[PDB]
Amino acid sequence: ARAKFERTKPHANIGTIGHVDHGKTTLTAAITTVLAKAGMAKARAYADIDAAPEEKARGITINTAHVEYETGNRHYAHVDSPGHADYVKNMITGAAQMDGAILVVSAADGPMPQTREHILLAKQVGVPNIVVFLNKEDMVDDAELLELVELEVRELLSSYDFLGDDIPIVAGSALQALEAIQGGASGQKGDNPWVDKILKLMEEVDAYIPTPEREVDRPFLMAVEDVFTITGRGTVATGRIERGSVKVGETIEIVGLRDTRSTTVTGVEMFQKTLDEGLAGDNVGLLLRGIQKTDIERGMVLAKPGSITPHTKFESEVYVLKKEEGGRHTPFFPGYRPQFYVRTTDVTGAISDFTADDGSAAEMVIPGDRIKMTVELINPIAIEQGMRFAIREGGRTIGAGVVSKILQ
Ligand SMILES: Nc1nc2c(ncn2[C@@H]2O[C@H](COP(=O)(O)OP(=O)(O)O)[C@@H](O)[C@H]2O)c(=O)[nH]1
Ligand SMILES: [Mg+2]
Repeated sequence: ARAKFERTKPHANIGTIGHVDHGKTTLTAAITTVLAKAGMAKARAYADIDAAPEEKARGITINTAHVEYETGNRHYAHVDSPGHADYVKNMITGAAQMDGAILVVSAADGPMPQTREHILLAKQVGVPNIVVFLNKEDMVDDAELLELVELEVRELLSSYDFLGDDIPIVAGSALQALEAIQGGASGQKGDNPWVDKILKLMEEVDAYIPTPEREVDRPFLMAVEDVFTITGRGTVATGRIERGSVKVGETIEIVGLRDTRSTTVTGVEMFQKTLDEGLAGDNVGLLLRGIQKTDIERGMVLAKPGSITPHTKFESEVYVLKKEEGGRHTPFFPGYRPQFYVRTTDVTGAISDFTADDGSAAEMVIPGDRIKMTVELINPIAIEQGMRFAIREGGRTIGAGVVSKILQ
C-alpha cells in the first residue's frame, strides 16, 4: 500500500578520482554549480574547492575539499583532493569514506598512471563502484576517438575487477558546463547540452553507486577498550560500538588474542541509562555473562558470532609516512617488524612479499610511497578486509595500512 515515509533522503559518500589535471576539481565545482540552480547545493567555485584545506587525524595529514549537495534522489558528501598523495592517504587511511567514486578521465589524454593507480587503490580499499566522467570532451572533435578512450578506460576498470561493461561512462566538459551556468544557463534538462551532461552524470551516480547499508544494520562489532569487575556475574567490557547493534540476552563472540569464545550480553549501560540495546556509535558498557576480567583484554573485539574471525596473516595496501608527516626517513623493507595498531592496541608483526603495482617484487617501499605487502602478526586478532591499521614504532605512526586480503 503506502510506502513508509522517509524523513531524510538517502545519503552517500563519494569522491572524484583520476589523474592530476584531468578535471576532478572542475567537475566537482560544476556539479555543485549545476545542482545549486535546483536549490540542492551551495554553488562552490573552482578556486574555492581547488584550495583544499589540510586536515590532521591519528597522525596523518591530508589536503581534502569536502562539498555537499543532493540530487532529487540522494544526499552526497563529495571529497576532492589536490594531489595524488592526498588520494593515496585518504583511500588507505579511510579519512574519507567512499561508497563510490567518480573517475574523471581526460578525453584529450586518455587514462594516465594515476588513473590506473586510483582504480587500483579503489579496488584495494573496497570502493564498491565507479562512475566515469570522460572530461574535456570539448577538446576532442572526434567521436571515434572518444569511443577508443572509453574502451580503454573500460578495459582498465575491468583489469582491476570492476565491471567494465556495466560502469556508466558520461562524456562531457566540466569546464563548459560551468561556463554555461555563468553565461546564464538554467540548470533545467534540455536547456544546455554541457549542463545536461552534468545532470546525466549525477543520474548515473544516483542509479549506479549503491547507498551503503546503515551502520546499525551491519553485524555487531565493538572493540574492547576497558573492562571492569563490578559483580561476580561477569565483567563489564566498554567501548564504542563500531557497527550493528547488541541487545540484552544476545549471544556475541569475543574474538582475537584468545580462542574465540561465546557469551551472553546481560546488560547494556550508557551514562545514566540502562538500555536494552546498544547501537552503532554508542559508547557502552556491556555486561558479559560469566566472562572474567582475565579472559578479556584490549585488542579483542565483541562481535556477532561468525561475523568476523581472528587471523594472523594478510595482504594490505600500506602507505609509508614521510618524515615531514611524522614518519621516519627510512624505507620499509622485507622482514621489518614494527608494531601494528589494530583498533586499540599494538600487535607485533613482520612485513614481507612487497609487490609492485605491476606485480613484480619490490626490495623496499620508501616514505611517501605506497605498496602491497603481506603482514603476519605475532598473535591472532579480529581481521577483516577493509580494516585499517596504523604501523607504529615507539608509539609514533610511521605508516598506514588497509587489509586487502586475508591469507590466514
Ligand atoms: N578544455 C577543458 N579544460 C578543462 C576541462 N575541465 C577542466 N579543464 C582544465 O584543466 C585544468 C585541470 O582541471 P582541474 O579540475 O584542476 O583538474 P584536477 O587536478 O583533476 O582537479 C584546469 O586548468 C581546468 O580549467 C574541460 O572540460 N575542458
Ligand atoms: Mg583538483
